[PDB]
Amino acid sequence: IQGFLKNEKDNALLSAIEESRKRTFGMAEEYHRESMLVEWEQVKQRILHTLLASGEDALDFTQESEPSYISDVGPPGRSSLDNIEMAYARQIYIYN
Amino acid sequence: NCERRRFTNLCLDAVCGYLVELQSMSSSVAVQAITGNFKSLQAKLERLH
Amino acid sequence: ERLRCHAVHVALVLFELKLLLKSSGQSAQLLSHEPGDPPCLRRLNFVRLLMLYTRKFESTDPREALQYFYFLRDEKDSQGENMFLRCVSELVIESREFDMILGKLENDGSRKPGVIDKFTSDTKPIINKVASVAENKGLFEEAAKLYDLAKNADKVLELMNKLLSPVVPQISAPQSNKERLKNMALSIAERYRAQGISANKFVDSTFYLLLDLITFFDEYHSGHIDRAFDIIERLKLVPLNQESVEERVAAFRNFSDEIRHNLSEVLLATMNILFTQFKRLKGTSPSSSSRPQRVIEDRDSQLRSQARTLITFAGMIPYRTSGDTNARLVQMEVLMN
Amino acid sequence: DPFKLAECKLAIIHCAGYSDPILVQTLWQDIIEKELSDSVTLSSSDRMHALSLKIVLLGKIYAGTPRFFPLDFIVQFLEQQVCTLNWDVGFVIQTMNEI
Amino acid sequence: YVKSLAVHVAETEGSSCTSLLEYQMLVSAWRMLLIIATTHADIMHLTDSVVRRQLFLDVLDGTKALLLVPASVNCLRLGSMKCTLLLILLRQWKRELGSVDEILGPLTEILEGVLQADQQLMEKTKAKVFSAFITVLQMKEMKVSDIPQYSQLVLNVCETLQEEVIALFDQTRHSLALGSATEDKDSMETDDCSRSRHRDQRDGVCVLGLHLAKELCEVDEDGDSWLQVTRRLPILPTLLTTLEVSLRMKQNLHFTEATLHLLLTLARTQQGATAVAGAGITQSICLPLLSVYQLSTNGTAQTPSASRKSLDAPSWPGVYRLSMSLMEQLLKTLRYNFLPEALDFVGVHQERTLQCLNAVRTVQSLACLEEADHTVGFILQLSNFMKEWHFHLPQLMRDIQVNLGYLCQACTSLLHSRKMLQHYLQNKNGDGLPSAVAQRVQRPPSAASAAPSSSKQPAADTEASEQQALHTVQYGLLKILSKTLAALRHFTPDVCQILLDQSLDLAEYNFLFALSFTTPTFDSEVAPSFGTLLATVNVALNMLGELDKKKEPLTQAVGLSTQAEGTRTLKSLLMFTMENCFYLLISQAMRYLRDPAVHPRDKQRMKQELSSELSTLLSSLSRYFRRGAPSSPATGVLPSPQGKSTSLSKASPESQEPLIQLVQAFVRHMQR
Repeated sequence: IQGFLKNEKDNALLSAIEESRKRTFGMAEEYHRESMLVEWEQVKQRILHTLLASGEDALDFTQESEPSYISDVGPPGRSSLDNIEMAYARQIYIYN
Repeated sequence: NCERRRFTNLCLDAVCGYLVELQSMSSSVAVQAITGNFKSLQAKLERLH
Repeated sequence: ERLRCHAVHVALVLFELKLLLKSSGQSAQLLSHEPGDPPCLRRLNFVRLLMLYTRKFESTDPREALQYFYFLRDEKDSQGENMFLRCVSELVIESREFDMILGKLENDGSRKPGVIDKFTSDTKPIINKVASVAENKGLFEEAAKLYDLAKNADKVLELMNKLLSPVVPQISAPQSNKERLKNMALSIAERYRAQGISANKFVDSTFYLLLDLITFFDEYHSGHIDRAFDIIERLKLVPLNQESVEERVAAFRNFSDEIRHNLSEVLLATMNILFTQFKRLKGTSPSSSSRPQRVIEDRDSQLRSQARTLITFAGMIPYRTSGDTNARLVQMEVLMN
Repeated sequence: DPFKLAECKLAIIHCAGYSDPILVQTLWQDIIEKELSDSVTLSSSDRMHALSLKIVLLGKIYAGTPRFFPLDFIVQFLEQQVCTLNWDVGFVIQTMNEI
Repeated sequence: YVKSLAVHVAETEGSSCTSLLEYQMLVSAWRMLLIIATTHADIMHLTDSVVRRQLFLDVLDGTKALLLVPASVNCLRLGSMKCTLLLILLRQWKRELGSVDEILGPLTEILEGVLQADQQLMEKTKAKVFSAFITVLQMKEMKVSDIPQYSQLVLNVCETLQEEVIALFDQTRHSLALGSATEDKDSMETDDCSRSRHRDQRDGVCVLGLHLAKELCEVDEDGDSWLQVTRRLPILPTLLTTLEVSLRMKQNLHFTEATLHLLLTLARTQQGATAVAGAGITQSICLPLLSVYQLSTNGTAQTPSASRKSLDAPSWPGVYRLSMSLMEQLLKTLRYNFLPEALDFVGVHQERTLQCLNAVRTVQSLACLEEADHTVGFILQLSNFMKEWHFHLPQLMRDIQVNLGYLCQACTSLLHSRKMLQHYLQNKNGDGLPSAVAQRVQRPPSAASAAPSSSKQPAADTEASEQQALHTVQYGLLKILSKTLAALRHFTPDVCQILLDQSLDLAEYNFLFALSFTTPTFDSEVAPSFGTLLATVNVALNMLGELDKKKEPLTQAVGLSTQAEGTRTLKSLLMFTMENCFYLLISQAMRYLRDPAVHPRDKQRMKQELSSELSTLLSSLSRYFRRGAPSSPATGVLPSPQGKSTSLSKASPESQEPLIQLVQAFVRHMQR
């Protein structure tokens, strides 16, 4: 009876820490698990927004040209309206 | 900064309670004025949410 | 590549002649089909045509990027925001040409027009849109300059108080962040006091108290010390008789956090002022100081009463001054006996 | 007790950890009705300010440990005093904001 | 009577109350009778829940009256004895105490009485009161509106925790100064005094305070209430400094795990995550955590005493899994504002990261699958930052790409070979017999005889337990495979880019799958392939193809809700496994079909083999989705007595899912 009245002080302390740790492991893993699936459906909805704007297989090719980045060697300074875009921009000034 | 949106509900619900109480009272100039004050408060809390 | 300029100018022609079919949302591809049009037509995302063309010169030739965005004067999105106001706000935020595009304040607080004053009869909504996007980019000096340019007067002080707050106690060195923000704040204060401007009074009073605290710290850093006493006795951020501790211990709860974060170093400065006046008294040898000795005994007691009044005050503030600031105060009074 | 130092009695039981709610409420009444007693020579605005300072001071200490700051009793008693004395309706609201 | 007698004792201390021993005897006997009247309630006839609720409330008030007298050693002793009864009655009656409101008030008053009294006497009462609060909060979903004086309860608990965690810190530092204790392994004697209290116990005030702080954090939806208390108390720095020593020493296991549980709960909110990061979390875990899984190089006896304990048992691998789950959760919430700290952490834990990607190849135990899923989880949060990760760790990112590849091969071959999965579980659920030596051959028979008795049956519960373990292991392998396929996708250019963008570089992106169409073997050195990806889709289709077979109407069981939700989450997981697999298959197929070194013969082979098996797979997908996947359009098509329009239509049909359109478009493009 003294062992049993020691044991029921053990079950009256021990057990709710497992119910608490089962709550952390469950409410952390379920939050990783459902985030990972909520992250997904917008991939499907973005495929719909892309493919329903191009249609069935009717526009693609970006056209083939050279890449550029934050690298390399560019001495020419910077103004970037060329002779033709400056002539056009001047005609838009003469419009506005 | 997060509490404020939990609290503006409780303010509107409590102001609705006090306006039900006030509108049961005998409609003296004080009860009329305070019914105006609490509806003037309501009509600011309706922008704090 | 070599043809984008013609494709834009043909689209501008088709747009003003109202031939161009427009795609009904910002995010769409450059071409689209729409859920109501005949299947052998298409629509153009006219905004996305321009924002993929102006972006060749948005950072170099922004004067004329603004001309291409002026075709969006009539245009709107699904929220009802105007696409000229949007694209010009995005343009100014990366081109940084604030003075030229949006105009400037000159030293009297008149507004000098920019290039944008060709395209609207009021620039204030656009200048506040750019000031708000600058504020959301942490560009708080530029947002404050733009809020004065629009005369959204409270929002200028709501940024200047935050900019001055971690800077008030710093040493006023040439070209420093203190000396820049000090002369910017004084330039705003002179405009406001000359034009009769006053704001939300908690922001307005914080702005002047941070300015006068810069005079307290600079007249302390100059070594002119007795001047910094002659300032802090007027500012009343601290008690100097024990009779006034409760007055300050209440008033601290009504000061703004820009003032609260400065108070520990204002206490260390005020205590070093007292501790230096104490050293000046005990140094003024009775071989030459032709006063009645009681007019030294006087102030060997006054400066202890003031020093203990600042320690009782520090022990009654419900905000964390540091263990170092509090130990420095006690160490100074242990050295003031 | 032999001198009725209620502002010290409250500090003794706060430091001793011991909180009887009946003693604690009694000590806040001994304090509030003494600050109301001894201020009787002054005007209502001055006595509002004195009772504000007294309770805004002691409310820095004991409002960290609610066992020694029975807010609900202090608010009811101060408003029953405002309601009696004809002080302003902003009073106890300001006293608790400034705590 | 045992209520009023305990009030009378609190009303008569300070007098020479002569009958106090007989009063203690009656209170002791009533405690004994009531603990037997819960456990033997059938024999005591104690089956009225109204009488049980009175017995609880009379023990609650009758404890409160004794614990509000902090100067009385007599009332503290009697009150700590009744608090032991209260806690047993609470846990055994946690279905009949049908209101919580009446219990929380007197428990706060009991806590505040227990915080006015001797710490060394009342340790063994602080624990009981925290254990009561945890048990009470666990009975009902509650908010910060529902707990009387919540902000003072969190203060009182955090202040108590700062007694306990400092006393644990210096207890763990004096064990660092007192070198060489012995293993004094015999002393069979009974219950005397003064042998020292280990503060790391599951019943310890420190450990119960951490779990109570967790249950209270799971009630403050914004964190604005708890963050006011942790601006008063330096409790995060104090916890991290004691965690740091505990991890270095392999000491304080219940505290170490309970601290990681509180931190993992805090990392769920933007305010708790920024408070945990701003407290230095990475410094106090990253180097200390190396100790935990490090083996000593002195080799001796493996001890096989790993008998059937719960997976919820506190353990040093569990501390590593929670550390990985915490860095998965901090990086998910803070992103760029915890990205250096996550790169320092993956660089230091690089060996264990590469071990845990591979442990699934050799140790198919559920606790290993639970370590691998958090390891791949942290990697799935980190591979969003591929260019930052490639700049800092350009070795380990390729080594993880390769080992995620072998993990994809291992999980798909195990999930495909359901017999080999049961066989690997059976060959690791039975123990003890060695022999060797080889040879061969021939034959029986017969015969005698006879008799007699007796009869037991084999239990069907054994086959049920094997099959439940098999379904849990298949769910673990499916989570790991799904996180693996999503993490591998970030190491490939998007299908929208490598189709449409023709000046897109291909040197930034590796070949992650070999050009084979062989079904994946469970085989150590067979690199993953397009045959592995085609097998992953067939595995998911077969599992989805069993979940709509188990639909016959069994009746008359009651109590389980969670199986309905697991039958949802397993199906949305099975979709996510197929859909990342199709993204990888299309992106890597375009990565082979563009590349100038890949031979024209086997580019042509690739256009042929995938054009066949994507057509057979899409013929099977288009045979499933015609039944409706779990969705609002399928729910709108489901009516028939009700909900019909035009003639026999309901809502609108024929929303095809975009996966089926994308895989069609890619198959049409390979057929040119």
